Amino acid sequence: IVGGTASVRGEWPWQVTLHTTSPTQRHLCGGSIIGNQWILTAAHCFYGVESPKILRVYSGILNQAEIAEDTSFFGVQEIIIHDQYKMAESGYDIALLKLETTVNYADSQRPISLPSKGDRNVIYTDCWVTGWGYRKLRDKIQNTLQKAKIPLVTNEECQKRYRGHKITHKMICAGYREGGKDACKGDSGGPLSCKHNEVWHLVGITSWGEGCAQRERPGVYTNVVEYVDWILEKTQA
Ligand SMILES: *[C@](=O)([C]([C][C][C][N]C([N])=[N])[N]C(=O)[C]N1C(=O)C([N][C]C2=[C][C]=[C][C]=[C]2)=[C]N=C1S[C])C1=N[C]=[C]S1
Repeated sequence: IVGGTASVRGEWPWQVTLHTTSPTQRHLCGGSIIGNQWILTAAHCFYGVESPKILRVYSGILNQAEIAEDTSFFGVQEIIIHDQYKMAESGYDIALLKLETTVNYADSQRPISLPSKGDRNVIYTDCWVTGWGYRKLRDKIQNTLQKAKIPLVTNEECQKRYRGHKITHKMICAGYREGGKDACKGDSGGPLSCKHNEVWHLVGITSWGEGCAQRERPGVYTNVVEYVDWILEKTQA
């Protein structure tokens, strides 16, 4: 995350850090707990990933330093990628990770509610993007989970900033006209939480953008509310 600040421990209990053991263990992407056995993340985060066996999900983490060889984690039983996904910039950048075991909720790890179709009209004014991603290009994974408050921008305005792409209604953008605060490499799959009426909603999933925090280049996110039916279908045993 760029132009962000250190998060408070337990402040984003649905935020998880997704790790890969190949070749050696490291943070791969962010993700969000949406069910006792489900993580919602980005699809493009599984490029080159041929087996869920090399994945490790860590919940209730503030600092990457807390993660050691002993540290407990959640295995991944199945990776579910939207069948229409091709690449982040084309949309459908969403995936579900079915965990091998169930998450026991607590103050440090709990699920975030999904947006309601009737909320597609709601005006989110308190939105935050979080992650251990780059604080700048050519940077590196950060130790402490970062947070940044960023305003949502209309799809019309976003389309103007990406004339080379098609910003669909299945995407949602966020950023400052002057740039300065945004998600970056490593934040992918992360949640774009928006508190409405005392309740936090998973409005978006960190997906892509041109560079990071550049002026007139809003971050682009998967518009989660457009996938509630998909999520229900894929999670209902
Ligand atoms: C993800 O953490 C990053 C997050 C990027 C967020 N960017 C913001 N908010 N400024 N996602 C990606 O790397 C996805 N991605 C891209 O963002 C780009 N950008 C180049 C581009 C896009 C549009 C127009 C011009 C240029 C290119 N490819 C990809 S696919 C990986 C990470 N995911 C994996 C590692 S870090």
